[PDB]
Parts: sequence; C-alpha cells; structure tokens
Amino acid sequence: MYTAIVNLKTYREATGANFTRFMEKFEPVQGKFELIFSPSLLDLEKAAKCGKFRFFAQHVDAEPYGAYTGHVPMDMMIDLGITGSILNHSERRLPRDTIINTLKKASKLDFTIVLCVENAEEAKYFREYEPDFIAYEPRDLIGGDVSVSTAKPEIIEDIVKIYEGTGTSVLVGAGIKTGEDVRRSIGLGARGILVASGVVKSADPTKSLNSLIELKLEHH
Amino acid sequence: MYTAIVNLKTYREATGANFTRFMEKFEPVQGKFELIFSPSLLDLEKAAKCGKFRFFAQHVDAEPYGAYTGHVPMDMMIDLGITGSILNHSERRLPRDTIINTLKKASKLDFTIVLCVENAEEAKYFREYEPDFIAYEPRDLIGGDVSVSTAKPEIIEDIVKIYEGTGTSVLVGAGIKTGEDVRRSIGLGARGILVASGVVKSADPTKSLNSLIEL
Ligand SMILES: [Cl-]
Ligand SMILES: [Cl-]
Repeated sequence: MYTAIVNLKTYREATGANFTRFMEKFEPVQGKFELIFSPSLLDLEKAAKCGKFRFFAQHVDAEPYGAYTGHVPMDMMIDLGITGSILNHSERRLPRDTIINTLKKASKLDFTIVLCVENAEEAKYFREYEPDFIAYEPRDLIGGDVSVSTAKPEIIEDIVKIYEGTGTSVLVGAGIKTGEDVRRSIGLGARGILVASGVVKSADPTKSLNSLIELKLEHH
Repeated sequence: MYTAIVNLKTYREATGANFTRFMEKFEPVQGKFELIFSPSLLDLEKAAKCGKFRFFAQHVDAEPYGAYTGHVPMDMMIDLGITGSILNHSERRLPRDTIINTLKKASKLDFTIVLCVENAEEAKYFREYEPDFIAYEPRDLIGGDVSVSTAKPEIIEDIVKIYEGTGTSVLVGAGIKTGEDVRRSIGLGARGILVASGVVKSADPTKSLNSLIEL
C-alpha cells in the first residue's frame, strides 16, 4: 500500500473541543492508501483510546519514565497505544545528536519514525541510522507559484536514489496541491505524502483528501 | 493561605492508567495550605475533565493556535480549562527571551505562571515582569546530606527580600524532606513548597503530604 499522513498541527479547526467534530467528517477507507492522522500532543490520549484511525504523534522524546518535567516519552506513548511519530519537522527542528539518540531507541522498540529533512545532505547524513520513512520538505517545492507537477524531477529522484536498496520509504511533504502532483510523485519513486492546511483549512475537508488519494480503480 | 504544589513529572506511579488510580485514592486537603497538582502533558486534558483537584501544566508555549507542529499553546490550555503552568524547571530550562515573551502573554490573559529559578541574579532579572509565583531550586539545597533545617538561612532570605512588597509569592523547591523543613521555610518568609518524589513514590501519598504540611 501507499501512505498518506494528515498533520493537524495546532490549527483551531482540528484541536481541543474541535478534534472530535473534525474527525467525524472522515470514515475508515479500505483501498490502496493507508490513512494516518497526526493529532496535537494535548489531544493524543483521546485519539489513542477512542479514535477510529491509526494515529502518529507530532514529536517524541527519547527519555524513559522518570524525573523529566515537561517531556513526552516514547515509552509512555507505546503504553497509551500510539505506534509512531513525526520527528524534526520544519516547525519543530532538533539537534543532530538528539535525532540519532531517538532513531536508535525507536529501532530497538519497533516504534515507527517519520523523519523530516530539508535537503540531500541531511538525507545522506541520517541514512545509516535507518529511519522507517523520510518526509522531504525542500525549499524548491515551497511557494504559491510551484508544485511537483511543475518542478524539475531531479528534486525527488535524488532522495529516492540515496535510499535505493534500504528499507526506508520516501514521502513528499511540500508541493502537493492536486491528485496530479500525488500521481507524479509515485511515478518518481515516492511511496506517499505528508499534507496539512490543504485538507484541514478546506471548506470541505473530506472532498479535498479524496481528491488527493483517488486512483480510479475498477472493481468486480 | 499557603500553597503546596506536587509535580508528577513523568513518574510511572502517576501517569496514564496509574494517574486515574492515584487521584481516585488521594484525599482532598483542608486547612491553611491549598494543594495544586502538575500532571504530565499527555495526561493534562484528562485531568482538566476530572477536576477533583486544581491542575497546572508542567511547561507552556507562548505561540497561539496555528501552524506549530509539536507545540503546546497557552490558548489551547485555556480552552481546555487549565489556568496555570510551571515554567523554566531545572529539567525543562528555556532561553531568557522565550521566558519574557511567555510572562508578558500570561499577564494579558490572566494565566498563572510558577517561574523556577536557581540563584539571586535570575530572581532579580525577572522581577520587573511580575511572575505570580517564584519557585527556588538552588544548588546549595540539593544533596542527600542537605536540607532547609540544616542550611544557612541567607539562602532563602535573599530571595524573599527581592520580592518584598510585590504581588509575588516565594516557594521553596529543593531541600524539603520533613515537616521541620517546611516550618523553617515559612519562618524565613516563604509562602509554600514545590515537591515531587517524596509524595509521588510513597506507599501512602496522602499521608506523606500530610506529614509535610502539618504546622
Ligand atoms: Cl518512574
Ligand atoms: Cl488556526
């Protein structure tokens, strides 16, 4: 299957009392894409216990249970029923040694990391630590005048080439505005997408997500 | 009244399913001390809906609602029913400009900050921004061989003096092991305590806290 991740960030439409109302707009889909939502840290327990989809955290800490005021430990997430997290997003960047420590612990506990990077040097640097997914958010794909269907193909091809023959899947996390951008990304070697305001701030979130993941399949 | 804050940190005994069991058993306090609990960030929405005690966060961000992946905004806390937070704890220290931005927003929204500091220079630096509480955690009160009842009185007296006549209450957040330590702190001008493992990890948490706050 391909993978689509919808990041709720801290948007007013999809956090706090609005989390439940927002999620009622969607129904679990059986199909070629697995759908994963990323709720805010303050909503994560409610999503784990009572939500209808697979959920990943927005950020996770490597520290164990103990004297860690203001942390969100991986071992606590596992006990709530959460099986993965986004890490190093452009809005939540981390020191390199912190990222290495977290990737090493996740490998040991079979917890899934979606590691965000901004360029090919970062992508190569972290290769040997084996992230489950890489989410690519390069500056060349960010702008109102630009998208994957319009940009040079080398942007995505270079990162896919770095991870050729590893167990790591590549997702595209900038320049996704339509279904044509999604289908072109897969043609270039990506295995899915990471999206946010294009779904969350839509006048019809359900229809906006369906347009991105529609494949026009025949059934028997 | 005086104030006692019990910080749950991320201890196994008072997180997740164990949060619910811990709070079910713990008895409400009456008398001269008000109790406030500080649950982990992952437990905070559940604590707000429970409401058996007054609950403050362990850390808070100044960012509003919007595009802030992995943050815990003040405005989201307020909308859940949480009215205060600890800030700049020794385990969660912050840049000075971030602390100032947070104190200024809290003042505007009537949100209560318990600001942790480690020395008299830090205490004086933040005085003009009017924190509601100061929690003092100095190196001289940290150790298995040290406590308030055996340390020099000047340690606490200097910080009380800095905040004399302001609206800020001074709490002692290190060197508190027995009732004798609490009574000596109040004798030196403090208005309460911030404690953690001594209550949370106890075989009988209710009784351990009562032993500290009997006067
Ligand atoms: Cl523990
Ligand atoms: Cl918003």
